[PDB]
Amino acid sequence: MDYEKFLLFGDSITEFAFNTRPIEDGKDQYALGAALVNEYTRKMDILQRGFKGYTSRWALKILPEILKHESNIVMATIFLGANDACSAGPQSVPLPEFIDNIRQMVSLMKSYHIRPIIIGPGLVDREKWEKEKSEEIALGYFRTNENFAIYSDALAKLANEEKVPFVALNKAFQQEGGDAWQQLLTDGLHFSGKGYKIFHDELLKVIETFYPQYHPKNMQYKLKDWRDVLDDGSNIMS
Amino acid sequence: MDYEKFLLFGDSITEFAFNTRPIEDGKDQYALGAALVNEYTRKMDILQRGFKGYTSRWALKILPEILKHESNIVMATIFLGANDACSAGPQSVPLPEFIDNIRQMVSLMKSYHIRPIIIGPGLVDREKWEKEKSEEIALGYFRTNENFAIYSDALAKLANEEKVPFVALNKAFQQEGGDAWQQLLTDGLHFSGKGYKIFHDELLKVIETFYPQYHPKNMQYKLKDWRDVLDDGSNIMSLE
Repeated sequence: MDYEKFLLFGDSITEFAFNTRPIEDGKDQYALGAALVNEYTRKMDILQRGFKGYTSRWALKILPEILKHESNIVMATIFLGANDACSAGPQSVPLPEFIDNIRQMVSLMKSYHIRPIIIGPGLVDREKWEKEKSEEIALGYFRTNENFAIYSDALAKLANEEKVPFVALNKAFQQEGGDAWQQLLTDGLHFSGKGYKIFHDELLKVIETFYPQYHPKNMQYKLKDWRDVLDDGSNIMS
Repeated sequence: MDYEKFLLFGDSITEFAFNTRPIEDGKDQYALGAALVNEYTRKMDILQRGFKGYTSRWALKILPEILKHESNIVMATIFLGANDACSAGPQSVPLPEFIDNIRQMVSLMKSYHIRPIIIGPGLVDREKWEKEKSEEIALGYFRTNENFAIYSDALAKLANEEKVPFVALNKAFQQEGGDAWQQLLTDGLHFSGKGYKIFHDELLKVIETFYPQYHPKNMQYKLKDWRDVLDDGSNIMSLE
């Protein structure tokens, strides 16, 4: 009964990934983490390591601690940049350091034989975000789609160089055209259920392409189907 | 970065606990597992070990194999009975063995210093269930609220003897669901989002009462809040 682990590593978008009630409307929404645990049930444990407001610099400090303690991680997402790409302020991390920080994470994961997946920033509803975060905007701490695209492009390049999959959420979020993308966000930065569903489906696509043995449809469903269990339970594990 | 683990051990109702889309309407529902991971984020890992169709006898075989591996489990639910209480057939486990099996699980958990929580069966919408499971019903394999109640009562007794909390879902489903209780189930046995929400709230209540240090409100949220992190990150792990 040792399960392989799938690590989700990142910021608030990873920390918030299991909440079906992101708004106080009572109503339930799709949650990436919930879907992952469900589809990987009796297949792989989902290990959530998301830290709201964190950057690639701070995340780099914590990653070795995670990898030292946890056993049998076989695959992991890295999703940072929604904070790093802020134009100024304490969460800003310049592009060369950002890329090097992510590269170090990929290298460290590879050193544990962990299969990395890089996730790029999604879109920002700037009109909405800047209303709610007016105090930050007054200080000049902008989150723009232009800068998020710069960071996404650099992550695509890094992913290619390190030969790992990249999930381009900024493009995926644009899939229906028009103004449809605005529904993929709750507060203009964090993801709604609809946003998490696109994230999930694109994530699973790169898993099938790069790491098919760890796609839910190819993994062994652990232990006997109940209909096949002997009365005494002697065959459950073999 | 050592996280403690909260183990969820049981049958299909544990296996299915993270699915927000249990039915083909495409409409998301509350999921017990999702709420647990969310509220315990940066506090405790949720370790899911549910096995569809399993009984207390078969689960007793699995349990020592789980506990010998997994490090740092501090608390665990045990939720079996929805299959064991079947009136006949391959899933039926008689009450004396059922109680002894659950007792053995509790005593093994305690030897690992794991805090057990016993969950009782919820309601069965027999009218609906038997329409789907006609072939099983024809073999005489009934799941009845009367028999579920006998198993629930026996679990309450065992829980009291072993000084562990008991969650009486059958009663909680009646009190919260009222005349609408059937909507707490999907196929008449498995739980809907509404059923899982009752399960959740009752579970957290007994955790606060019996095991307060492991209720989310009392647990340390790990690592500095981002607003309190120094530029270089030197204080991220300071309070750990």
